[PDB]
Amino acid sequence: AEYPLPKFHFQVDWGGSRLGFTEVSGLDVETEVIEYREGNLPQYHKLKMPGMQKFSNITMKRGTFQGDNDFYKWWNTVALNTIERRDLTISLLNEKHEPVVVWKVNRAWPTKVQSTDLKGDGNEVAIESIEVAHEGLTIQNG
Amino acid sequence: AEYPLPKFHFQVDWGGSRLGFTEVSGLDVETEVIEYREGNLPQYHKLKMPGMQKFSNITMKRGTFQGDNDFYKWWNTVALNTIERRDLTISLLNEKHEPVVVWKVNRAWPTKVQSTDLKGDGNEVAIESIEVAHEGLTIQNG
Amino acid sequence: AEYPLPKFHFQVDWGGSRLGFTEVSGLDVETEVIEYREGNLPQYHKLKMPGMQKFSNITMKRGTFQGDNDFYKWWNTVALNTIERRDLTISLLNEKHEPVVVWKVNRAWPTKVQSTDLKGDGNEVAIESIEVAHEGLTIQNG
Amino acid sequence: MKILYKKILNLELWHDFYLGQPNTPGSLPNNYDISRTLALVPTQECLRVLANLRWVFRPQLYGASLFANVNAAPSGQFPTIFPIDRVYRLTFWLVVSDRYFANFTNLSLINSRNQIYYFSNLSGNEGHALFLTQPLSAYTTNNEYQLGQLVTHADKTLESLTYQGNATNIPNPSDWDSLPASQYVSELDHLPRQGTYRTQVITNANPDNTYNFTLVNTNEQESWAIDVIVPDTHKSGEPFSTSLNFVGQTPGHYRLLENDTQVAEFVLVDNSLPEAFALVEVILNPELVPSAFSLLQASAGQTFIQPKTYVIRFKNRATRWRYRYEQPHGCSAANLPSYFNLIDTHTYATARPIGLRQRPDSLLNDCQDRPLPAPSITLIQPETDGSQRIARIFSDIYL
Amino acid sequence: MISDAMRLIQVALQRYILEFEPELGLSQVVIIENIAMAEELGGQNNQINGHVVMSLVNLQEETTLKNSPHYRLDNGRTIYQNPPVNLNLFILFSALHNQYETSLRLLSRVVEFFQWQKELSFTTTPGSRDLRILPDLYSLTFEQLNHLWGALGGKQVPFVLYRARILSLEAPKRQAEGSTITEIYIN
Amino acid sequence: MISDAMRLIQVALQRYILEFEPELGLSQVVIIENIAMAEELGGQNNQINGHVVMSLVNLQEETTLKNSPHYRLDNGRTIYQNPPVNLNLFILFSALHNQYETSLRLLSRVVEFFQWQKELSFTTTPGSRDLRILPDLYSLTFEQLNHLWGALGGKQVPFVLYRARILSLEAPKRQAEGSTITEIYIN
Amino acid sequence: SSVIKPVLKITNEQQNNLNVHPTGKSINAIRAFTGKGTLIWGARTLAGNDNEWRYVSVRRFFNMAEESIKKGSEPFVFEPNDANTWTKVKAMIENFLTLQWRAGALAGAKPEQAFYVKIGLNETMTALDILEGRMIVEIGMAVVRPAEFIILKFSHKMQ
Repeated sequence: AEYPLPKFHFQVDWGGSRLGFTEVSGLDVETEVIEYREGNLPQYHKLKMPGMQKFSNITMKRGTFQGDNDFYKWWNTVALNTIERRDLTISLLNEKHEPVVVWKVNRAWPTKVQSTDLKGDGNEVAIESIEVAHEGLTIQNG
Repeated sequence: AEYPLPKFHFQVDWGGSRLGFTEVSGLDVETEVIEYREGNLPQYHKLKMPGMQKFSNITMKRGTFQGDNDFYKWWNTVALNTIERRDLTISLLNEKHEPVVVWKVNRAWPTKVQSTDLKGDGNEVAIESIEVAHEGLTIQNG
Repeated sequence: AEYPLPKFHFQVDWGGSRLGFTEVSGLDVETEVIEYREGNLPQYHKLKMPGMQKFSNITMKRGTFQGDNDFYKWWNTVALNTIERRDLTISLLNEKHEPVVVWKVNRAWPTKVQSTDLKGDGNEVAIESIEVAHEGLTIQNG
Repeated sequence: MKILYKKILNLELWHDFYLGQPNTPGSLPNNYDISRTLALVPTQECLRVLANLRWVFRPQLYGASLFANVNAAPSGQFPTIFPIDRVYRLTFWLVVSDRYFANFTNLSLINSRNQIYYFSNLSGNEGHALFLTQPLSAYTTNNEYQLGQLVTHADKTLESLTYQGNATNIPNPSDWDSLPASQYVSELDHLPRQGTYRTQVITNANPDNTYNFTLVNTNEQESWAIDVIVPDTHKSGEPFSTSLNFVGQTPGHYRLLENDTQVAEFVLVDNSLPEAFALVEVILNPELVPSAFSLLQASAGQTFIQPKTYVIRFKNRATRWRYRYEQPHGCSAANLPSYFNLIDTHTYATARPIGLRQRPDSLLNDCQDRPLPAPSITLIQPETDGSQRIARIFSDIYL
Repeated sequence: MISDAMRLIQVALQRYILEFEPELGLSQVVIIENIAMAEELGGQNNQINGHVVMSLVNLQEETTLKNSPHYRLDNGRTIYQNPPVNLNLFILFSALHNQYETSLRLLSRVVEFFQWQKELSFTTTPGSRDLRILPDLYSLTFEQLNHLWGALGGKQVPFVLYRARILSLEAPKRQAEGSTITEIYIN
Repeated sequence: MISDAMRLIQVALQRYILEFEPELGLSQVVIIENIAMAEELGGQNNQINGHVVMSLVNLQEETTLKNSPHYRLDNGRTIYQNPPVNLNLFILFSALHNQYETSLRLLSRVVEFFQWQKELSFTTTPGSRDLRILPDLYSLTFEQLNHLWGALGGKQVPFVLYRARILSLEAPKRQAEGSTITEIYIN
Repeated sequence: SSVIKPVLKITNEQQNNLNVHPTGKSINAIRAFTGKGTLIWGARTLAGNDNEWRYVSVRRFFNMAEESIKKGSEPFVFEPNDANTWTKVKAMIENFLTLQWRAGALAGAKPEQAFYVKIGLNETMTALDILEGRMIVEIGMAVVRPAEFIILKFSHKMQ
């Protein structure tokens, strides 16, 4: 309550079987600026007012396990213009595992899935990524 | 008065509940150049005169605390083309905490809010950012 | 089954004589977003729905041996608009050499072949690369 | 343009989770703070009324304050810019910020989601402070007290430790604790909350008659009225239900009457702030608030300010502490602190309830002389009786 | 002070270890001392042998708590005082014994003790009633090990590194006093 | 614990080597000790000579297994406990003899032993019935050798480096209990 | 469709007693109008004096919404009764209500004025409810209501 929070203890509800994600990025909101000036205004710069909103895609990365094929499962539910949409919840936890900051996403479906690359000299774990589109985002703190 | 000033002791009045910002950048002013030359001028380069003014957006970064949801609060007061505008004051303090340089911003409303990213291996604090548009800026020193 | 997998023990079936590849990259799938909004919608951002699919080219790198001229052999089977197409299989193996993750490629023909560069001061092995186009990809895990 | 302001009201909120029990209450310490647990919020009517009166609201580290705009007289008395000689009414929401609040605050554990608390300056109770709560009842003989009740007796305040279906002539010292004399919050402030639509039932519905329903607020002003006409095919004597709408009223305490008879009493709500915890009302009326609580004097055709300080107070909860183990502990009934009770080889619990504090002064020692950690405030375990009554409340510590 | 946090951690870890290993004869398992002074590593001290040793290796300031207010309000008057200094602490645990396996056992027990307790305070790990310390574990690369042990003499022992987050320091001294606003004239 | 994995590896490698080299007189070929303490490299210990020595040089956490659940369900009730800590281990094998060729022979045999056995467990390399260790070989550059041996004293011997993947540590202690959902009211 | 004519003719004076009655029981009519065919005229329930359940469409909509909420909040049976589940449930309900608002079913300028959801210890629940295993959620909604009567007034313009 008095200390600033760290950024390494979180969880994601995505209607998937397993949990334990490595990276989650892309949480933004924006509004466009509209500008205006008429000829007789004594200042020689413009006036500004709000416009339309814009939201970003969300990226998630996790490690690969035997028997788990969930990213592909969700991506592959796509017909011509129909797909299975889900509600997404992201929460940041503190030392006593209590949800402190919550991000609520609306109508999210997977737009991209990327698998790992194979290197004969690579001493690292295999990681996979998913990219998701949505129609809304909301922040709740305290 | 005889020494040059450092750049790590400052404060921001933004009509918000808490204080203690990490980074503040974007404080600029500019005027456009207009060029002109007629055919019979003995020099073969142009003449220059002042034009219109231009101002930049301002970015601020701060750390995340439990119970504080102020950036989102201000951003979320937006109707179709109406929003709550505020007067912004930024001041640089010296060793004895006396305001020395003051920047006064006119009509500022938040255009963008970005939250932190989550890393399972990140040993750092979570930081959030806001980007603000305005219709004026003025500098006062001494 | 409980541990995450590494990324350095794999094999490739490509209808070629030899095996032992160094690098394999390019395994992705994607769908395009279509956006829509009508004038009287109370939200001022757009709706999103799925579109067409897209697949990437695949790159493979291996070391050069005396007597082996297989990349060139496959590339050189090209007539005006006809070529020899093959089914490609990529598999990731675990400690006991059991196929765990399988990528199945459909109708793949080589679009590019690059040989090594020669340096009078280069203390490295000579490596060659191939780039392949295909009309489909499928993931099988567990 | 000279503008003079003077403090006119002090509103304080106390909690024994931080304060404890002082042997004689005075003021709060210099480091008191609840700015992260409780908050006071003016309503819309309150805002426009404060605007009309030229008064200023201000939050504080202990509560809030009000500032009035006055004129500097030579006498030392401070008159308002104009005479405030009508009746006025100011309301505030009380909101809770701290989760787990209902665990350390000694509230009723009975399921109540249609009720709300209420505090006012029409409660008397002017003892060692100006208490906005109702006066605590007295300890009597042959009554029924639930676990958790606070009463008054012999210059002291008594807390209940167990269920008693019939009382004694003299307090049984194994059922009651002994605290200093003060008032707190109790179940005497738990009024039923209501929204916009009501279902009212008339008993002995008589088709040959009519009924006029009315609503009366704290200032004894009628605010609302309709009529209901029972049809002439209704067999006389059965109940009859009707729907009522209070869409245009301002939230507050009201009494619903039918033809010169009180039928109901409730706090009306408009869901402008649905998650509010309590409501506070402050009245300006020279006829209803006694002189120990009023804030304005009237003399020489003017009004003069009198600053005051009102107090609300919450008492902490008390639980029995139970130490639980993973592997067996080697302590016995013959080598453990007398204030303990061995349950089994992995468990022992205190014999009397202890009060939850943030910086509990002294901790308990083990049979091998070692300090034991205090409980946490995340979980409490009430145990129901055969008759589905609360019998005990524990706090578990896993070692 | 800095000694109180390390005494708290020492007492708690001592209690845990001696709880799980009764065979150690109720001696002092944990001591607070400088590791680089050990005789076996080229130093001069011959008393650091057969222990777990705690060492403070670095001291950093928390950048997020800078620029906090320099005044407070009380009874309608202003009290001026400088804000405190908030520090992060870096603590190294080293196991040094004449038997290489005892060191590994004690390291394992240190790791699991910090796996159990996520918060150190007088109210939860009793054993100054002001401290509150949230530790975390640091894993290093080979270059960072090189930097560390080059600053410490150039020879490794079985070790582990933790960070303790917040410790606040200040002097008990006021700066000034003033008064607040109660009347305003406009023209 | 950390001692059990190293004892398992020691016993298996000892068995293999003494199987293929009967001439070594059935002595102790493999010992667990700190290499930097050797007298020949400037240390103080005079008993590390004519052996293969195993040393723990680093300890890292597995990032993929963080953020695992903190509760479990049983009999319709919830058991709260903190998740365990998963570690990767770095083990250095050094050969030290008064005859430079014996060291090379023993290094070759170490390499081929790890070439044969891709999994170490009590069920497959009997010689705690909980361990399962998958090793791999690490090849370094000259800068990384510099970092390593600068942290170890600054002098090389014939050596090889391996990584053992997963070892899990935790305390045997519960955190809390709770109950599950069985009834719901909507309005 | 496929109708010739109703068997009886209803007038406005009879409609006055069919549509409103002191007992609340209401009768919706089917009437013929010159040039338009035969049309359904009236949309009230048998509880026509009830301020909440006067109209058919409001009750049917409420039935649909609560059924969808039940189906959404079924999977959490026999899950831990703690804050995380409460967060997830609230998120699901609010997303459904937002989708209903943006199509024109609910009144309000934003989703903050159209509905609210309350679930938690300080909202609708107590420790006793945690021990019992009960979850209580409160949902408020503002629906749009129709216009039944149109009044025209005529005059001679000043000239």
